[PDB]
Amino acid sequence: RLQAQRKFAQS
Amino acid sequence: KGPVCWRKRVKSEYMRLRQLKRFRRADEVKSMFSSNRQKILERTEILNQEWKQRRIQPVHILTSVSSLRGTRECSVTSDLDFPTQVIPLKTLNAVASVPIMYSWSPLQQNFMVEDETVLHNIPYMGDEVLDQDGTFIEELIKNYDGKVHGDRECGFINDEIFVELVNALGQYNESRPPRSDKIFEAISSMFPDKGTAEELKEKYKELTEPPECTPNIDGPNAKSVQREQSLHSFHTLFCRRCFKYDCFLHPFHATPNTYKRKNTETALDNKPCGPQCYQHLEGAKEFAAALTAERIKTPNIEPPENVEWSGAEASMFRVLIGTYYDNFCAIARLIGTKTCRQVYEFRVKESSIIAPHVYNYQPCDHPRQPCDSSCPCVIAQNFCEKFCQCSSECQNRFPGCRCKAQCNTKQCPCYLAVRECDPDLCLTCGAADHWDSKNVSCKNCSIQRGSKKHLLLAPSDVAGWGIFIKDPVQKNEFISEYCGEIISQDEADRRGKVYDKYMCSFLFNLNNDFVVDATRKGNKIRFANHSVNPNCYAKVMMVNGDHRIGIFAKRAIQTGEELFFDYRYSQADALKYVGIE
Amino acid sequence: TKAARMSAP
Amino acid sequence: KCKYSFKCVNSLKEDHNQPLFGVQFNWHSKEGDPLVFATVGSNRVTLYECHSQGEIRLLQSYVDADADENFYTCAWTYDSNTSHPLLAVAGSRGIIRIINPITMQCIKHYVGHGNAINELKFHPRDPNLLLSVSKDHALRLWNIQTDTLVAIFGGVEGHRDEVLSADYDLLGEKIMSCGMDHSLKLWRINSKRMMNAIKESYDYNPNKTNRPFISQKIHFPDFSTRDIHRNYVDCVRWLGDLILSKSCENAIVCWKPGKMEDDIDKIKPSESNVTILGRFDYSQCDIWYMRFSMDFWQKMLALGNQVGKLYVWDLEVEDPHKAKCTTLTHHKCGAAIRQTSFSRDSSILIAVCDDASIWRWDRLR
Amino acid sequence: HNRLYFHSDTCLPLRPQEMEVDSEDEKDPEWLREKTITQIEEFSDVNEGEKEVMKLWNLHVMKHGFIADNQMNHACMLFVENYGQKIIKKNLCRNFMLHLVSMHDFNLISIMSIDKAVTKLREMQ
Ligand SMILES: Nc1ncnc2c1ncn2[C@@H]1O[C@H](CSCC[C@H](N)C(=O)O)[C@@H](O)[C@H]1O
Ligand SMILES: [Zn+2]
Ligand SMILES: [Zn+2]
Ligand SMILES: [Zn+2]
Ligand SMILES: [Zn+2]
Ligand SMILES: [Zn+2]
Ligand SMILES: [Zn+2]
Ligand SMILES: [Zn+2]
Ligand SMILES: [Zn+2]
Repeated sequence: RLQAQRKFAQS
Repeated sequence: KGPVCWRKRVKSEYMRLRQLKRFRRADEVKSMFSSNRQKILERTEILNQEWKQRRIQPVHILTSVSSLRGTRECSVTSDLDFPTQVIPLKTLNAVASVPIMYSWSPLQQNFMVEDETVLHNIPYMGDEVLDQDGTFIEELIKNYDGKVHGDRECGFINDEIFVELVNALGQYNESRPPRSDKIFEAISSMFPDKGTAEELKEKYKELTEPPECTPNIDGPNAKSVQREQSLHSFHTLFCRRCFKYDCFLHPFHATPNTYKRKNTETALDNKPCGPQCYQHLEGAKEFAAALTAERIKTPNIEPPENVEWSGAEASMFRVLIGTYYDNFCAIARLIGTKTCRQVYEFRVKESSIIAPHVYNYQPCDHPRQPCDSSCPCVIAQNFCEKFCQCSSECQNRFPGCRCKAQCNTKQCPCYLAVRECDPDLCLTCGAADHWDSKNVSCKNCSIQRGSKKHLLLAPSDVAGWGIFIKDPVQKNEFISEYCGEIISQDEADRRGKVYDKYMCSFLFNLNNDFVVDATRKGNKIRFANHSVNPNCYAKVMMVNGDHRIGIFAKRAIQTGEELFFDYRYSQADALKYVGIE
Repeated sequence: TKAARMSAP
Repeated sequence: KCKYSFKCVNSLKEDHNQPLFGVQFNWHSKEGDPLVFATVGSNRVTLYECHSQGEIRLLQSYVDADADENFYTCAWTYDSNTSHPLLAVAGSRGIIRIINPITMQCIKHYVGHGNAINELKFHPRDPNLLLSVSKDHALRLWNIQTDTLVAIFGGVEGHRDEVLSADYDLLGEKIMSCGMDHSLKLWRINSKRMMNAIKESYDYNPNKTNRPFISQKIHFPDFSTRDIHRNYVDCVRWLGDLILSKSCENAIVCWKPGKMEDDIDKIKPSESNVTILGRFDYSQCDIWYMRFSMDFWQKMLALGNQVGKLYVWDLEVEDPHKAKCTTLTHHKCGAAIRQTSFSRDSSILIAVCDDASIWRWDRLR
Repeated sequence: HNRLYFHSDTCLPLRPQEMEVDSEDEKDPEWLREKTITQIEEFSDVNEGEKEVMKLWNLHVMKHGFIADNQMNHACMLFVENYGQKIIKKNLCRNFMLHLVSMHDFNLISIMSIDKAVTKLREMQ
């Protein structure tokens, strides 16, 4: 798949 | 043959092609890189020289006068073991913020938009949201059949590589299809954004590729052509309803009996042309009337003049006889470069050659039979209109109104049917009256004429942007049409999921078939807010074959008031804010 | 799935 | 082997701990003048001066009175009359503020945008022509001398979602832009319509006429494609006549409109083709809003990723690339690197991070 | 007064001297005009030719906002008064005649207006 890319890392 | 065996071979073929194209291109790109580096060098140099002429006195810092202890400070720490740096903080003051607005194109009339099957964007709302609840993105992709641009196992595709793949697919294959139908399914699976396979099939044909065409009559290549071929483009592309070619509002083509006309009138005897006319021996008017009488069923002793007929002239003649029907007098005047005698001669030569809930309205054309329970108009429960190719006296047509004046009351049959007047039927009230002074005796034609009031954009007292009326208006006066894109109910649902999540939608329901979406293109009235006690109301009127939304004053409205109307929701999605005072 | 839409009588 | 080598002489961290989304060296300063750079993060813009060796001197820091404001981007220019340097900052609130550091005051502000401004750029040849790109799906071109909005680059064929980046060409004749919609769109400004509009922006005076300035509205780009990348495009740069753009695809792609042979100035809007010349491979940059930069002579390319790793490439390399890139890592640099900036000479390479850290990298002796 | 208003195309505020809103009559969106030109040209399998005469007509009806059929006689007459000069420059005289024939087939114009129009067009030749 491909997902919505986010602006920041998880933590 | 295997369903996955085609894809597997397709994927491998695609990898092989991408390789050698790249191995070969490396030679060219290396040549292009040096060339580009040359352009970079020249242009960087030109910028650099311009920099040398400039003196900017940069790099200044200030501390004095000593800080008064009423200013906050900015501290920066260093790994280098140097002492930490502290500077007073200078405030940037008092800039008003404007309400949020995404850009939109303006419209005077609604715009038809095809459904988009694959969404090419995933809305970013969710980093602050932290994916919750993510089922929304998953269900959002459901609506596009799981198709997002670009979701695929493969990485890159372009037109040049795409053609080579189809060609390589064709040669891979026994022979010949010649061009294969099974394969467009195979690659459409590898590329959900490119699919459907038929769209790829059409796109392939687009790239591959002048018959059948009719060259320019006004051209170096004019050829002698039948009347239908010379007009094939105008007939097939023109819209009877709004009078343009390839219009933006009506998707369907000619009916096509609409371009056919009455053979009459009046088949009259007119003479002399004149004087070098088609006369006067037997068969001037007689052989002409005989031939058309002989052709309809289901002399000429003087020798004809010797002239040469160009492609354009013959094709134009064949066109003009279709519409003037043996009035060679008039044909020759319009052809211009020939005379009445010569037109007749050519007709004679030609004769002796041997041929080898509400539903959106659509016109009906069942030519000889009447508009009864099989007619799409009555099936749909809509009147036939001027656009219908049925009988002049069809019982299911809407007559106009005979009103004297404003016909803004139930006594006008137009107004009572929630239809605006017809400029072609309502010949007494003034809907047909003088166009330029657009304010007129008939007050049931504002939407057709775009007689909208002047609206002012300003931050709403209620929510975000709002819209305000400049000059006052009285009760039931027309304010403006609610224009926007026209889209199917399915497309509105997909756009709606994202609009609802975003918390704002410009969606407005038109009828069973279509919804008006003011989001991407629309008009100023789109900024009108919701209110349970509004000052404006909406009528979906039926206007010259089209459904159009009209925004009117529910009450007398004073200068500078903000306009609101009842959205007709359940609802708190999400207003929840009516009303101030 | 029923995206909110404006309506008229 | 590989070029070029740097070493981390200093690292400094701001007090708010909010991410620094932009860093820009002042390339306008005359040679022999110290190398200045600006950083934007949180609701403040801060100015620092580079001094030999490894010392970075904190020069100025300004804060927006609005606590909610958040700056995303900045760009340097000058006032050609008084010859001052000028710095522009824009961000989430969708407002452009102009700081004049010599006066250390905010002289101008422009609030015409509907939403956050993702990037700012200045015309190479015209210091008054500022290009602003926004989340409202529009690019705006301003004349900051006359305080006029020259043009809006949005409409029917405009971007469908947020515009994330844009870049002028070296000559200032054309713009390339990109955004969430996956599309890169070319906007020529050497056309008669645009050249005339700029000229009329200068002639405009509000004291002379009751009418407003009529801003040109361009609904149609001179080229557009979505065949390069497969997700949000967050950084696009002009490499001569070629385009450099990146996506959450782990590579900066060098491509051009048209077939291989097609000249960029002979490209018609209807053009279907793009040609990929080469890729710049990297890893672990999956988040969007990660920008790359180049030096003035465009010899080296720099991109920081989300795990605190910087990549530097040589733009004079023949053939892919492929190989090879010089990678520099530091054991205390672990946060995402939003943007990099070279000094006018290539000597210094600043990088700024999600954790308010700044990282100074110097070149070989 | 004062509520402060803003322009819709450009969200810049409206100074009190400008409103006075609006002396100008609305409207024909310019993008629509460019869309039609670019959309007609897009046609594979149409004359150059036919395209140019269609573009001129489309622009003409868009400019004046014709709603009714009775307007189409006056419309074909205006189209030579305004675009006739350009029709002669491009050697579009006979395609403009085909258009007049088409328009008559669609039952919009009287036949007396085909002649009356080519007469006026050739009267300015
Ligand atoms: N009365 C109200 N209270 C809260 N939000 C409203 C509202 N009326 C309209 N809106 C918002 O606007 C949308 C309709 S479009 C109306 C224009 C909008 N107020 C704007 O400033 O741009 C609704 O979906 C809702 O999000
Ligand atoms: Zn139509
Ligand atoms: Zn005659
Ligand atoms: Zn009927
Ligand atoms: Zn019928
Ligand atoms: Zn009917
Ligand atoms: Zn009526
Ligand atoms: Zn009536
Ligand atoms: Zn009426």
